[PDB]
Amino acid sequence: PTINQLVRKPRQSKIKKSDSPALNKGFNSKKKKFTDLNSPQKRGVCTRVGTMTPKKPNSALRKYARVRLSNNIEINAYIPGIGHNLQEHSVVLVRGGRVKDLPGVRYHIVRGALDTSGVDGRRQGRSLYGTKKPKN
Amino acid sequence: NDRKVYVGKVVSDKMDKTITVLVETYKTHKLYGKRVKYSKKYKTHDENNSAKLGDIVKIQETRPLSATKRFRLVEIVEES
Amino acid sequence: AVKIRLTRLGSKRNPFYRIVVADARSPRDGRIIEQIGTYNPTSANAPEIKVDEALALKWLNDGAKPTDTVHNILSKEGIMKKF
Amino acid sequence: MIQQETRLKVADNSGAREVLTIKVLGGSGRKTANIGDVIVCTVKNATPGGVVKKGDVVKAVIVRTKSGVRRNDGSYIKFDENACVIIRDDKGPRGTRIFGPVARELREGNFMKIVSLAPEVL
Amino acid sequence: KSAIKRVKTTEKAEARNISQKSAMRTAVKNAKTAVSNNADNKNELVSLAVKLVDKAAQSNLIHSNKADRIKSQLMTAN
RNA sequence: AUGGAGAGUUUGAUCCUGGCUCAGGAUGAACGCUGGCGGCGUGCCUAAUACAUGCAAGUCGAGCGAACGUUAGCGGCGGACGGGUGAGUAACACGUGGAUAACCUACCUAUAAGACUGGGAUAACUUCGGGAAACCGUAGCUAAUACCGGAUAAUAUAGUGAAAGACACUUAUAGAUGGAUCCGCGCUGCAUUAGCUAGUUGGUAAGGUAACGGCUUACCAAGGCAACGAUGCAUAGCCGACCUGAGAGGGUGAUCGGCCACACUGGAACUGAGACACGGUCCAGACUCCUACGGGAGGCAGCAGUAGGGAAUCUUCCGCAAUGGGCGAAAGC
RNA sequence: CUAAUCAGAAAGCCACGGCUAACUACGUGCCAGCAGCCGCGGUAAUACGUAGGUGGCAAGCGUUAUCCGGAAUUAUUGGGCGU
Repeated sequence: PTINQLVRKPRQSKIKKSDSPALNKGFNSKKKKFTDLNSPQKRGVCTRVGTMTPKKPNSALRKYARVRLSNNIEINAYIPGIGHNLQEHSVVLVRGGRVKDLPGVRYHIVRGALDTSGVDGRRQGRSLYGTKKPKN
Repeated sequence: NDRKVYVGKVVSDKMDKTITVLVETYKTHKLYGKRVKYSKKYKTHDENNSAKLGDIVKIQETRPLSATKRFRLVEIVEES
Repeated sequence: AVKIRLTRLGSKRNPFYRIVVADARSPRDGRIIEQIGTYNPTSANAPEIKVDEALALKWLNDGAKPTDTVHNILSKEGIMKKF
Repeated sequence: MIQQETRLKVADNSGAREVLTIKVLGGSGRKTANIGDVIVCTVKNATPGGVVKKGDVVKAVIVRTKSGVRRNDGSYIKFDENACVIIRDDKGPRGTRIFGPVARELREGNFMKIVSLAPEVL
Repeated sequence: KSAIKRVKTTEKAEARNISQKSAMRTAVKNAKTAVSNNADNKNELVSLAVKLVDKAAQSNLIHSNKADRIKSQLMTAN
């Protein structure tokens, strides 16, 4: 803890990397290179539906979504809830980041969000997987 | 508003008064606080005189009357 | 070339202004070096005319004359016509 | 006289710069062709941007060649290079701009849309 | 869009500067060129340009301190 | 110095830890929801996009050549315009003091030398004309406080221009304007870049910018460097703003910019009361294009709106009335 | 803009236990499935589908992500040496 060589030679900070690096980004075609944006809002347009089986910690069954973002790369999602949207090819409002217990996926759906409304079997949630005009 | 008594020492020289004087000062950095002493180089000139092998002098900030050189003052300590 | 200016931070509820010596080719808002104060031309806020224009009235023989319909404020005074 | 395997300088803004004639369509036995003829070539050198890319087979009408073109009054006219304009298989230019002058033989070849953008028409 | 008069006063400005600067181009082709060559050009052939460059430099564009450098290298050049 | 109590984290366990997810918000912060109304405010932050056009500092004279100051454009203006920003530079571009032994100037205000003598040309009326138009040819022009001899005008210690309505002209001179000739600290990172650029050291030029001077050139010797950042070198505005600390200030400086890089493009003969000029002036380029194909030269980094990219990303509602720039002895824009 | 003035409703709140502050359960028999770090349904989800609300609220519900004291995980104030 000696200060001579401290202006001769400095120190570092910690070492951390931020969250969702292949997110918060809008891929170019005119100038071909991405934008570092951290946008509030964004879209999702669909390529498949997707589902993998081996689930230990829950040990029930539920699928997810394989939705591609701009212009030739693998981007993957998951539908956290009791609502099955047996759909695809949508145009939505993204939710950024991952919910607990799925590795590598960081992209999601807001309730409603211009494509569908949601799993309409919900009426008590009034704020989960599709819930609009709910008597409070 | 007058002109200072900037001083220093000498290092080397070339043909027909490529003269100089050394510049230095007491001061420190804003970050990690040590009394490390520091310098930068200047540009004075003579006929051929204020030059290498001992020219502890003064210098000025005036009209240079010079190429890119800047000083007219020599106010000495001694010679070798 | 010299003209009058004013300051701006946040109030009104009565036509207010200020006294200063800015440039000619510019808007009502201008930079002020020797702040003399402000002016209240709302005929209601009398406690706001604390303008001590000491370097603004020295343009009489330097370069100044009532312009932009501002002679009304100088109409009450009379520190001119020295030539 | 534009025969097979000949490099020409396209005078358009489509996106090409040089093409190589592959065949002079017009009949069985045709060898050469003069101003006011259609030929099939391929892009050998293009520019970053446009609709035509390098390695594409398109049609074009040669305009202003090094060889002369005798008229009916007994007058001739020869340029200092061989150029051509890319068509769209409908007697129409694929681009919208044209550089350099053009001949007055395209008017008889039903090419009024190509003789309406050319700066000069000798 | 008021170029309807100053499309072209740049050009009377041109003419009324250039023809006189050229009539100086003949005023540096006599005296200053021949205050060396021994010619008669040090009397009234220096002094025409007194009132001639005076026809020039009563306006803001013609040389001002360069006027004091063109008159100190022709009249004081003895 | 109006001073620092966060959710849970160890193996199995008290214990010395270990930082994470995480908090609340604050963001030009809004998206589904929900859409009582508003005081006032900001929204091409999607793309400093290609264009439905024009759009913009503008008109006039008891001082001047058409008519009962109308009808000029001389002259003045403008032109570098308001506005648009943070596309482009490690740079005196930026906040402050500052040698001026690096600087001066009409616009703001008083003036002051006087107001003498001059010739006479150019816009319009176009005077006369070819031809898709309009582009161009003949070509006296008629004046102008003017295109304009000459006297001394001031720095020889010997430099010239003034053609005033009425009971408004040109100069010796000025206070001033953006600036700044420039000084200084303002003036970031890349050690996967030290044997140092031939001008590195600085003196010595006919030269010249309101401005000293390797600034091109003027003369000669480099080890000037030298293991200390020579130099290369990547974003390239700064600075009153905002969330904010207890305080050092610490960062982003967008509504808000007072200063500067920047108007299709490379320039540009030009010029200016202030230059290479966002609807100027020419000639090279590739653009939606207008043209008997005279060949036109235009692009809303200035309000709109069009195909749009669009988390949202706005009213072509009106037209000078809140300030007069400019024109004008003036009423007026 | 009192203005006589009728009654011209202030959408709807989240998880719904305990921390981030929340209340209990039929649906549920591991079939769907709860879940801001901690964390839940296999026959009493004091979590879930859904249903009358207490903690915050009425122009406001879950989310969007930027540096701030907090992060004492910069150490200018506030940095280990054998581990």
